[PDB]
Amino acid sequence: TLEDIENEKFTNLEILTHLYNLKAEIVRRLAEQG
Amino acid sequence: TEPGEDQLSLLLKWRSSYIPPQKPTNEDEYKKIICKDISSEKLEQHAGDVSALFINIKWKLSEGQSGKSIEDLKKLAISDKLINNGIIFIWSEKEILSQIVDVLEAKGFNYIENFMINQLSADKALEMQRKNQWSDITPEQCIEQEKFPPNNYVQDIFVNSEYSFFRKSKKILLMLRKFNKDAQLELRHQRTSDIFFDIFEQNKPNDVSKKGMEFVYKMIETLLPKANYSEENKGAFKMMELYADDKSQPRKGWISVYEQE
Amino acid sequence: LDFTQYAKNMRKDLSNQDICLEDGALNHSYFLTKKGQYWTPLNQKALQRGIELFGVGNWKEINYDEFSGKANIVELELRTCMILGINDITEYYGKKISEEEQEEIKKSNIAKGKKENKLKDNIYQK
Amino acid sequence: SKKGLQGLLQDIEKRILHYKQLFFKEQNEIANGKRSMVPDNSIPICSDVTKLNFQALIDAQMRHAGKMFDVIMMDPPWQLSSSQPSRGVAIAYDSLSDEKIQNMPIQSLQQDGFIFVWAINAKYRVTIKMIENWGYKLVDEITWVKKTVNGKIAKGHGFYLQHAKESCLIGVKGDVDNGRFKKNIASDVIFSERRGQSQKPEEIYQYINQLCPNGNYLEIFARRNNLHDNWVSIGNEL
DNA sequence: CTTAACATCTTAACTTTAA
DNA sequence: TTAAAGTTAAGATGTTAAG
Ligand SMILES: C[S@@+](CC[C@H](N)C(=O)[O-])C[C@H]1O[C@@H](n2cnc3c(N)ncnc32)[C@H](O)[C@@H]1O
Repeated sequence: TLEDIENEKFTNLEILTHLYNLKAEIVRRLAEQG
Repeated sequence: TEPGEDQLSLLLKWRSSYIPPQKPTNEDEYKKIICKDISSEKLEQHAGDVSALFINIKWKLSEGQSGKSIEDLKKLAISDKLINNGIIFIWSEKEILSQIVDVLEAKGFNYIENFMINQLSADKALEMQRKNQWSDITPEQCIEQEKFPPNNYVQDIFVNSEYSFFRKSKKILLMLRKFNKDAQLELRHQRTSDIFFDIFEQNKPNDVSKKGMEFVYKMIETLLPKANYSEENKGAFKMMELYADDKSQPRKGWISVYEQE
Repeated sequence: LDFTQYAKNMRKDLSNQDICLEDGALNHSYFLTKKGQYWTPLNQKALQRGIELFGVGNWKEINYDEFSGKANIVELELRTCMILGINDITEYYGKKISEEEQEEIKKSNIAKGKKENKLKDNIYQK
Repeated sequence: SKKGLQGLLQDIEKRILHYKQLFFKEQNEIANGKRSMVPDNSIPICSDVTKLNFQALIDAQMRHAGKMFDVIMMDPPWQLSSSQPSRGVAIAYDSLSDEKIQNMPIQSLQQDGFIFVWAINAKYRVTIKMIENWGYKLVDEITWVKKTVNGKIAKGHGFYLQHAKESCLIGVKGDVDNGRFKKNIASDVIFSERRGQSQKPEEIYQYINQLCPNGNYLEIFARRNNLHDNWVSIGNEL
């Protein structure tokens, strides 16, 4: 999801690499769809 | 505060739950084993196989202390005609803690848990209340009643001791287990926290109130469920207290050892 | 005896390199990050020399000659973003730039940021 | 649902732009000279105490202040439930045996002063034995009562009783009767909140500084939470 | 000897619900 | 919205089977 990595207990770099891995997940999903 | 709910009254809500029972008069549940001197009294002769030992001993902190020193603990006798599977509940201090536990482990009992009482001075409560502002009241009737001063910061209220180190506000009771073979101990534990705040008196902190001693007694009673009265403690009770007084000690299911003068 | 010079002497003697500074002062930049995720000046110089040593864009071979540890790719890209001064790295692929011209176009990027009149925390956007 | 994850990806781009700007601002104020909560006089050391070279610490402390440590604090990593207790408290750090804690030299680090060892219920006798064989003599006990966010006793699970306390034992080493080490100070009971995992209250440092003002302090098994002023602090994750 | 699994608890924060 | 209960996660527990 998107709201599970937005925690106030999470430091900014950890959040940001979570969103980067999440972009990797969307990129692979679009590769699968195409 | 306004509805009579502060930090003090939030921690002193147990006091209205516990009420001292009347003196038993059955001649079936109180054992009078009064002798001249316990150190001069031969133990394990009338009692037997108890599972909760209470030693209400006033410790000799220094020369001027009017109590019993640890040499009276050295002369104590505990054998197999005495507490065998049970637990000792003994008052302990900080100066003689190492010697107390070391001499108790020379008899078989080893430490298990702690249970202390946070002293809150009633005199400090009324003095802080009258400084913030409830007069003509000594803390004795404050002990006997529930009319306690309001206090939202309770760390100021503690008793002022006279230690030559960190000041003393502590009434730690030491619990010591006597593990034995081929006999499981029936316990009903986790029913009471190790800390409860209790109100004490200024310049006289070496005693717990009637309700506090009731709290300790009921703690022991719910801790070991088979040592209280279930249709079988006829004479041979499974709980005994040493030293005692004519204040709270004669109990249904409790052997009381006195100290003749 | 004061405790300031005392503290500097203790830190200069037995404290770690990432905790004390060169004169013994406290490295405060290390104590507001996590443990092991601090960006050391040695790591900074390693990234600066590895930009020229190997190719740019792909950071796998950059991480090969890096400290081989807490050197995740995303943080390397995100700090090179401020090293060179822009967020668009994908359009700068295949460009090997040394430290002098890195400072040159960093100054140029900050300058064009202050001309475009929407500069945000000394970083030019694209 | 192509549009669904496409819109998710656009939201991802917006959030990453937001966080990139957030961390860029953080790095810019780091380079600008932002100061942390750690006081400027703290002396942190980050190494395993099993592998630490206490000779260097002894030499430096002797050669700088002209005196040794006058207070040692200790929060040993006792052996409890590791990461999934399944009924009670997790203890989210490594545990040290009693032999390993006993091995390290403490009697060399002091000649006159106090020690502060925080014991748990299972390791009360063990702590007494440690500080009795190190040369110290058991003198005092400091207990931390844990209150909760609205100001009542915070009870935690136990075996015989519910546990709502924490124990610290204090043994002196040598001469105390000097200008330092003021007597009849503070209280043995610290009534304070539960501000973290095994995080002792900040009032213990206030009581220590009341015990001996502007002294030479050592503290093994440290985290960034305290890192106090004029304190030498050894830790693993410092 | 060490890890994993046992009850025999209390309290605050989050979630759902009738008003 | 609102306060009023259900539900859940957190607390530096001691003892015992299983290799
Ligand atoms: C009890 S915790 C510290 C708690 C701290 N006193 C507080 O007030 O929160 C023990 C700490 O000692 C450190 N430590 C653990 N194992 C260690 C080891 N083997 N050697 C050195 N330090 C260690 C870790 O930093 C760990 O967090």
